[PDB]
Amino acid sequence: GSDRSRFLEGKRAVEDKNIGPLVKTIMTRCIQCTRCIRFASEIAGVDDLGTTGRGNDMQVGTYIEKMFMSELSGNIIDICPVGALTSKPYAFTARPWETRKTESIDVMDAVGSNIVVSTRTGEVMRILPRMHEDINEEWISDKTR
Amino acid sequence: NLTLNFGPQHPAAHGVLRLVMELSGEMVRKCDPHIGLLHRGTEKLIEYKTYLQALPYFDRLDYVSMMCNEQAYSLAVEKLLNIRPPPRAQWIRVLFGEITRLLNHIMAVTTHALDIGAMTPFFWMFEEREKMFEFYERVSGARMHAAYVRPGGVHQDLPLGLMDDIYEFSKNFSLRIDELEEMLTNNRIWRNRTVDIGIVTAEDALNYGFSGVMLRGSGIQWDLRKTQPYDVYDQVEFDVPIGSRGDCYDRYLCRVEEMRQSIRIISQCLNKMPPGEIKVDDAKVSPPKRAEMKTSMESLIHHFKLYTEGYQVPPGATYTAIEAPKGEFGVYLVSDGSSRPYRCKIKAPGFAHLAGLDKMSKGHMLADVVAIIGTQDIVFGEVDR
Amino acid sequence: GVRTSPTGEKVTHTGQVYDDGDYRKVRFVGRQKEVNENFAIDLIAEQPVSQVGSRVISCDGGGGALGHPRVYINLDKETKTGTCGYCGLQFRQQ
Amino acid sequence: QLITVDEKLDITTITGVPEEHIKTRKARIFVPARNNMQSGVNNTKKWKMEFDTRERWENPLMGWASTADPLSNLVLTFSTKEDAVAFAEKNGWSYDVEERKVPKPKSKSYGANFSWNKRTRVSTK
Amino acid sequence: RPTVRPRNDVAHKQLSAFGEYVAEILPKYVQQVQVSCFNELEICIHPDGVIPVLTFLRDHSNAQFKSLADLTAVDIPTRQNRFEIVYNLLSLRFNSRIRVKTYTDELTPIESSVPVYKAANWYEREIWDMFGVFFANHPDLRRILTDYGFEGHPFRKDFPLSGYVELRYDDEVKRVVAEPVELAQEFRKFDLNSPWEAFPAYRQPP
Amino acid sequence: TSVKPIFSRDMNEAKRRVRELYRAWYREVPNTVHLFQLDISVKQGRDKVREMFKKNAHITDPRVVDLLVIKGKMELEETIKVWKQRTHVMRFFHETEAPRPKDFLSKFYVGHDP
Amino acid sequence: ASATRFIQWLRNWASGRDLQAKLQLRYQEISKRTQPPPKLPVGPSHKLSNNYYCTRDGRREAMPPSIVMSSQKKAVSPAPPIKRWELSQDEPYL
Amino acid sequence: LHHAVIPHGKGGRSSVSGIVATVFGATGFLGRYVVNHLGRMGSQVIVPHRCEPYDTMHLRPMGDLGQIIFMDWNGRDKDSIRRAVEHSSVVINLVGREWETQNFDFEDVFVKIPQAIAQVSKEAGVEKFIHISHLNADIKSSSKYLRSKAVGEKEVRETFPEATIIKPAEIFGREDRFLNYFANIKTVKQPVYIVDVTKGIINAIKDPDARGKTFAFVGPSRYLLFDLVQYVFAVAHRTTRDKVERIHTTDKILPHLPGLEDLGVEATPLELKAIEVLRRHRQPAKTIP
Amino acid sequence: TYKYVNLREPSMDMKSVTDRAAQTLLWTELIRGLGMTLSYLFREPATINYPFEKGPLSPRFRGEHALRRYPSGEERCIACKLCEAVCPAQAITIEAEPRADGSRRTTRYDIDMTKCIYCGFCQEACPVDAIVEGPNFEFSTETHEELLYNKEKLLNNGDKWEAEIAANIQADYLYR
Amino acid sequence: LKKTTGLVGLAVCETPHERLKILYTKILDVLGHIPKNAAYRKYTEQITNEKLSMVKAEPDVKKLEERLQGGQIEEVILQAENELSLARKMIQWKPWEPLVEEPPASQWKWPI
Ligand SMILES: CCCCCCCCCCCCCCCCCC(=O)OC[C@H](COP(=O)(O)OCCN)OC(=O)CCCCCCCCCCCCCCCCC
Ligand SMILES: NC(=O)C1=CN([C@@H]2O[C@H](COP(=O)(O)OP(=O)(O)OC[C@H]3O[C@@H](n4cnc5c(N)ncnc54)[C@H](OP(=O)(O)O)[C@@H]3O)[C@@H](O)[C@H]2O)C=CC1
Ligand code: SF4
Ligand code: SF4
Ligand code: SF4
Ligand code: SF4
Ligand SMILES: [K+]
Ligand SMILES: [Zn+2]
Repeated sequence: GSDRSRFLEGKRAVEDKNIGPLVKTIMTRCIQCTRCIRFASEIAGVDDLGTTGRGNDMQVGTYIEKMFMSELSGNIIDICPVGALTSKPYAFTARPWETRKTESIDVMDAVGSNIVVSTRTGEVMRILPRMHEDINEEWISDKTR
Repeated sequence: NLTLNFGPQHPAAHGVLRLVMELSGEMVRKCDPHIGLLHRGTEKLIEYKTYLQALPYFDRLDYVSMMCNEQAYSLAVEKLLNIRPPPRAQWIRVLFGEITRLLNHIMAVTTHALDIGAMTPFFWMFEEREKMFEFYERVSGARMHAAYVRPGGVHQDLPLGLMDDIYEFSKNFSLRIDELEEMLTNNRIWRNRTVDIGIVTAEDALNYGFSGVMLRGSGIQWDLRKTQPYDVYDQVEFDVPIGSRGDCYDRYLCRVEEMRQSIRIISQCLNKMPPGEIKVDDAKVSPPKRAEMKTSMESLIHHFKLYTEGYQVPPGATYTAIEAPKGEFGVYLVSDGSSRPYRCKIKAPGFAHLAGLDKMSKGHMLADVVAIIGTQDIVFGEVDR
Repeated sequence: GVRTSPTGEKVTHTGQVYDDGDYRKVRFVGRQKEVNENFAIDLIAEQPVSQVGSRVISCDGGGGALGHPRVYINLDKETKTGTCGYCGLQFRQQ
Repeated sequence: QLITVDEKLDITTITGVPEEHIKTRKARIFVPARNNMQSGVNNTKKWKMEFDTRERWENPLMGWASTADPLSNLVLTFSTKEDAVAFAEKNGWSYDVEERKVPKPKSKSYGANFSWNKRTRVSTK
Repeated sequence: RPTVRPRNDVAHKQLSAFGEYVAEILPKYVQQVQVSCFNELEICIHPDGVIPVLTFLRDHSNAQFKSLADLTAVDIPTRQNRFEIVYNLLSLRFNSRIRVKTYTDELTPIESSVPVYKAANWYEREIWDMFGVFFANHPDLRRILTDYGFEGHPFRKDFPLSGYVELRYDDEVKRVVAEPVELAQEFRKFDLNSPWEAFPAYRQPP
Repeated sequence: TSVKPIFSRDMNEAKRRVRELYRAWYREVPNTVHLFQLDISVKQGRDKVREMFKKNAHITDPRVVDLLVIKGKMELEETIKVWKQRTHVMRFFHETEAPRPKDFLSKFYVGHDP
Repeated sequence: ASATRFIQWLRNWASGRDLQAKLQLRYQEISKRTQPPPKLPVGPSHKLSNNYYCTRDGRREAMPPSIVMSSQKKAVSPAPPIKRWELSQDEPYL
Repeated sequence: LHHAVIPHGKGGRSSVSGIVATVFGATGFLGRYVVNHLGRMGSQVIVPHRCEPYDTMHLRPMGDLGQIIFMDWNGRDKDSIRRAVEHSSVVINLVGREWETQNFDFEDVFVKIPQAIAQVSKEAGVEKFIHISHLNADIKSSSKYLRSKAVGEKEVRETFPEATIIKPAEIFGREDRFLNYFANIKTVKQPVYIVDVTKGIINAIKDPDARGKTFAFVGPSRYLLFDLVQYVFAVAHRTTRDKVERIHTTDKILPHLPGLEDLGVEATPLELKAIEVLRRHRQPAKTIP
Repeated sequence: TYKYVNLREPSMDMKSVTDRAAQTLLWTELIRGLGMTLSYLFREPATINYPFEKGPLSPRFRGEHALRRYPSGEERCIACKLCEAVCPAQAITIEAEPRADGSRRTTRYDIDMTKCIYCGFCQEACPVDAIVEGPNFEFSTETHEELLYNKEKLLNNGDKWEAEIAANIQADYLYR
Repeated sequence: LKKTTGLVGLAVCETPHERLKILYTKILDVLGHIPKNAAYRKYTEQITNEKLSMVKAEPDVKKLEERLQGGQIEEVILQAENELSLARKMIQWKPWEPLVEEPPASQWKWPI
């Protein structure tokens, strides 16, 4: 992209939806890519996320006040390209450039999902999926996460 | 052959330089500099920094010529980035490059005189240095390690009223050089300590890798500001002083005359300073203005990324050199395509100059070695790196 | 919200204090524990909520380019106020 | 003139590395996993060599993370695993090599979203 | 265009022509010649050609590279010859610069260039010190920058940043003693590289 | 398998240089002890030289041996020229480092490292 | 500046220069330590149109080196011989 | 344990040894070696000092940042003793002069002060207590120094029963008042090296078997005072009434007591270290089997 | 263009030769050098009367660090860690978590002032003017530990120096 | 006859034309020992003959310096001496022969 702005108007602001204790939403950052909608419907098999409204006011969410509690729900954090959906437990604790990445395995079940353990200064910061086509692909369970 | 190696059977500490000399009576027969006493592994540390993070390391090399060291590094990065700084930044860099030359030659000449007894010009001229430290502090907030010259231009614009004060300082400075010359130039004791001392031929100087005054003292007509100009040096007029005897006295005269020519350049920089921005108007290299950063989405992203990852430099390698106050100062800088330099070899002019100390000191007495080390103008921040 | 513990040591705004059996408090013997007594959490709570007449308001923290990056705050919900993510000022719609 | 040396290359004795950090270390040779927070794949091109993590403890004064491992930050880059294996063997490190994971080709069809009789039909866009 | 460094086609063509000139004259040693987009000429040669190639460039009438600006090494662990030796020469007669590059490994000696440039003396000592490259027929090869008895070559990419030992004065033995390095705060490694390619013009085929 | 020799064309010629360096070090130790006023005996100094040599008894590459000899001669020069100070010479003896035990149980009690 | 006319004469004669006109201590000729606020200009890229970054992208114009030979007629010099310098007419000799 | 005192690291300057030691009398000959060894492995050391801060500057480089803490104390003031020990896990007493002063006699420094430290330490909860006495301590002794040591040894053992009491012979070392005492000038002496004593104290801190015990730190060999003194002058190429009594007191032999070898410390012969001590002043001495 | 610094021909006529003979024997240049030092004895010295007089500094001066607040008293820092990323010396250490009221705030903010190079990069990188280098330069200490600043020390510096820090930022922020 | 060359250690030449004629002819004699198809011979002869003609054509020294573009005439003489020295070394090196050895596959690949 370009290195400067020529937008001289005020910006849209969107209210924040609540969808459980795991995924925090700041939906003003959403870019309406519908990755989360497609993941919930196709991978998780839950049709509770969609778009409401039209045009510039189109909003991603549940319309009603509803939690998105699925054993795969945390994966929408990874696939959201922006900070619209983020890990609530991880909030504010670290920055990516300072974390050490340890490639490891999950022991919360017998699948053996491949993971990355992000550490910083000798402390575990979070757990991310590690791509393995023959096991977990690029997902993990919420318990693993 | 008495020996002075600073060890058992010789109780004395050495300091910044450990000179192992073997003397026959009064004459020096071998001079063996032992360095590394200020080696800090700067070149290795730079490999862990981003290009902006590594910039302050160059203030701390020739720590008498700080902004000139910044300029050499900035030119190398700009060359690899394929960008250029704007004209006002280039004129500011030439202005402070010549102020920095005054800072260095005052230090070089007056401490050289102090090391051999003339202790008074050091005090008169270090008041001038103190005033020039104020110009550094007013543009950057630091008296020495300004970190002011950066790839893309300079960090900040001159504060209002700074140019007027630089004019006032320059208007009187030549009379201070005259007072320095009244103490040294014609003094028979000064001439007896420097005339026909450390004579180097034009061919030996080239093959030994000398640069700067160490070349021009022996008559070689070379100055990178003329032959390989950079920034806006091809728009100011000045004369290159040239020696004839290639000894310590001619190099002292060259350095004094270069201070006068530096004032001559500074006079043109003040008059020809153009308007405009001070860093390249390319926010993928130079951070945006703070007011832009706080209103524009693009500006905030680029500020964020410039101050964390830094800008990527296209892969390549360059040897870039400038006419620093002490001679040719250059960097061989290797880019691997990322935001941290892969290798940064620093070419310090004093490194080759010191390696020629044994050659230059042949046939001289012990106290002449003080004058030879003085005439080479050695800072061990750059020699050891 | 300066508050001393049962051992007498002041608790910092980050909730730090040495517990009873911690030898590390020997460092304060004969000296003092630097504790800043202006708790930001208590100070921002003293600020009144601004009443505004639009669904969206912008905040830059005051002082123009001397504040924080300008952000736009949605005021559609009525259960709670809109809080600035930078400076913590609160806004409500009227 | 050249000589014939059929022995294996082994520079352990002329590198200056203490014995501790040669025989007791375990190098890991691998291609880094794509950070799953981003779609860019540019950090998955080259092979890396890192060593086994060792103890970090809290500095009593400030609580900073202290270390006694001189190799804790050492990470090397290689064009191929063969280059990395060669480097680890001449330096005398025991190493593990992990095969590169490359995403397999997918079959993508936009028209599949609107299938007449298959479950691939999406219910929202 | 104000923000873009201008090209210089005249210098690029001239340096290319001299690149062919050198390659035709010394085919026994020249392995590659290239000119960068910012007009720097590099001659990559077989290590046997150090003395012949440098002597030719110093003494030949159409070269006359009398000054050795710098001589350094670069450690590249992925290459089987990890060390790249770089000579940067300056010609005052023709106001030009040239870079000459060769390679070696931890055991192969390079011929000393002190006979061609006296400046190479300390530069080659520094390379030995920092990288462990041995220079044959050097009049005085020994460390120059590191502490006496220092083990290792700090500028190698696999030498750790803070080294292996650290010094302190020990009152029990009344002297400065060396001990294995322990850091109150470990250096914090940062993973800064972006996962998105920046320069398509430098892409390597898969 | 064709490589440029450093000094020695085969291990026989390399072993000769090793023995000559050993003799030079062996003769130097009494001088080093006296010149540096070391608190070790000449026997300790010589046993240290021997232990330093035996550490590399397993090498079979004549180029590696040559570098070990080149480094050893440099160390000997630094010692003879008194470029080293007494601190440098005594770093061979690790006098302020607590013995680190090497059996499994001792390592297990103290920490995690092998 | 405060020196008496006799002392001014004494030091003027001893140095051989009229020192008063070029004093090395600064008095009222210095700039104010409070200055009016600036308003700095903006570079050539501060445009609302005809300004696509791809037209002004220096880094993306850099190219790999041009290989003129790889191991895989008149003589030339690296550049034309350097022209001789001309002696200064400002002051050829000191 | 408490989370803050679990050992960490590789036992170096920046490591955490888990020891929080208060060392009384740390500004003397034995204290400097004790403090140095404690800070080598990363212990928190509290140094109560009576003297100028200037006289304690040689202890500052012995510990990483924050590891050496200095407090003022007065031997007669119990509160100042309490302040210095209430956070420690071990208290080490090395207080004592070799002469009497108008303000402090041997009873003050060898009975009253050790007992006051022991009483405050017991009340404050300190688990380990190490008290230095003398090998030749005896109430039947000619030397008032040694008579006071015997009484103070009794009171320490009764006030802090678990205290580890150490009884060294005369200690030789660079700053000693033994070999340096002779070089500046019937009896059998068995002197011990300063570093051995330092290791013994440190090992006693780490050994649970040492609690409640009394040790005798003696060198490997016994010498005749005349023969030893002759050795000193040969190596060096060459005072009070009580001091002379002590130097003429044959070193007791106490086989029942444990010694340095019990704490894993091999005693060092005087011949290996005599030059170290006496080189600054510029044939063995018959041993008694 | 060049000039010669020492390419002069000394006249060998009797008047010139006698001028150099009188110089050699009567020490004229040495006495002229005495005049210059005499003129300085009667010049006013350039010394200032520290600590009652201070050397001049500008608003940009880089001194002791401080953490700033908003006019309401809320901390400006939001634990973005841009300062920590750019620090050339790695002198800054930051930890953060959601505050009790949900704000993004630091629980640790240390500066090792003995690692710091006083480069000012942290105040350039900060997006909210939270970390600054203030005008204080008289904070030398008697112990090493006193120079390892934590967040409580840094906030106290801000409260202590805010009056001057705000005025200095007011003077220079239009150049940033 | 100039008083000085200006360069320390480089002495004036009283007979620069005769000195250069002897040097250039000596170079052309050494180059006769090199194979004809050697690029060093073909190029060095070409430039040597070009310089040798200029010495023959121009008898005035200062005008000759202008044609030679080699600085002072004593600098031109020094360069001819270096060329003669180089030519003798080239006969022993024989740099016209084929490349001694190809570099490993990725020796000159950057970035890696
Ligand atoms: C009618 C018949 C009459 C017959 C008698 C006639 C005699 C008068 C005519 C002759 C005059 C004699 C002069 C006597 C003074 C000594 C002169 C002298 O020796 O100067 C030469 C000396 C070295 O000079 P140089 O440049 O090195 O060259 C020669 C070396 N080959 O130069 C030097 O001395 C070196 C300088 C050393 C001094 C430096 C530090 C002090 C300088 C300032 C001091 C000012 C004088 C103070 C006066 C004190 C009064 C009490
Ligand atoms: N070294 C030996 O030969 C032997 C020593 N010991 C015992 O070992 C211990 C230390 O030995 P050493 O270190 O040689 O003794 P030192 O005299 O060398 O050091 C004694 C320490 O006690 C302190 N001290 C003395 N009197 C007082 C007092 N009245 N109030 C407070 N502090 C005081 C001194 O502090 P300041 O500097 O302030 O006076 C000093 O730090 C002593 O108890 C001694 O009896 C036992 C056997 C042999
Ligand atoms: S994945 Fe993120 S950006 Fe895309 S629609 Fe969902 S919330 Fe919005
Ligand atoms: S980090 Fe990314 S998602 Fe978050 S505000 Fe910046 S551009 Fe938007
Ligand atoms: S001034 Fe520079 S070195 Fe100091 S904390 Fe800020 S960024 Fe780091
Ligand atoms: S001080 Fe500024 S840059 Fe540093 S973490 Fe806080 S807000 Fe970010
Ligand atoms: K996300
Ligand atoms: Zn706000």
